[PDB]
Amino acid sequence: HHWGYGKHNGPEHWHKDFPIAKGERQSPVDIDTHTAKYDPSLKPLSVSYDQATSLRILNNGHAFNVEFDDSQDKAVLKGGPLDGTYRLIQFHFHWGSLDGQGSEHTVDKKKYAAELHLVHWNTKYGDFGKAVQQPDGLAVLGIFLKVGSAKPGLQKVVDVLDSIKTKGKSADFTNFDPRGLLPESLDYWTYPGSLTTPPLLECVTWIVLKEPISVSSEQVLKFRKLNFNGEGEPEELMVDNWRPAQPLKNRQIKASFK
Ligand SMILES: C[C@H](CNC(=O)c1ccc(S(N)(=O)=O)cc1)Cn1ccc2ccccc21
Ligand SMILES: [Hg+2]
Ligand SMILES: [Zn+2]
Repeated sequence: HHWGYGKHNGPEHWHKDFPIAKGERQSPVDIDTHTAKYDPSLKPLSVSYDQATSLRILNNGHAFNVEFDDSQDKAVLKGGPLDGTYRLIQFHFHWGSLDGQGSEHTVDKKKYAAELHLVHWNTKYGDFGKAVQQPDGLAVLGIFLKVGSAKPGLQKVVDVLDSIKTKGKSADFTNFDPRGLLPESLDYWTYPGSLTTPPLLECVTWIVLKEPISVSSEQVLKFRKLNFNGEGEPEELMVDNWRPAQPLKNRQIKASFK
């Protein structure tokens, strides 16, 4: 009854309602660094988030999303392996119950504490719903989170989590700058894939950053206090909302560095 990350409705059961789960370009995948091909024709990423307008934070039952105003080219991603402009629509995280797990993508089999996904859609398609019907409709920027020192810029997200504890709750979230979540270097790996949660549409160009960001134990602890359940229902902590690495099949992971 509806998908989730539990024993009875987790990733291994998703294929029953979403056949694309066993597709040819499914994500996430394991990044074998010795097998990725350095492609010198890849251009540098162009992240322009100076005019980004955040609006709301919401607990949707499987993660929390910070939504942005995408009615205009306010925050965009260009360059790299991309053709055209992609607008930021929302960002969310995947994390674990323990510090040694939580990321969806892995590097040489290494799992990180969590993973940030900044979701963008190709402006050529007019709206998000149209973009998901195209093989190059989405671009998701993935950033790994390692446990260590606190990340100043993530604290604002951490503070409001108390007001969106259960499924369905949302809170106004204005003036948040997503530039505070970026690592120092923009070196990345790229490959064609899919959304990592149902409907699992194979419409994504994945751009995974080599350099992870550090967050304090206390910061990730707060993510773990959220609920999958709605107000009133029995409590199920929102942890381990990540999908296991999928088969690479006939794809190649290119690297923008050597
Ligand atoms: C998928 C969409 C809501 N889900 C996502 O946007 C989404 C984005 C990124 C990831 S991840 N973790 O890979 O980065 C997972 C889910 C709903 N939706 C489905 C069809 C559809 C059509 C029009 C409007 C909304 C629609
Ligand atoms: Hg698609
Ligand atoms: Zn995600």
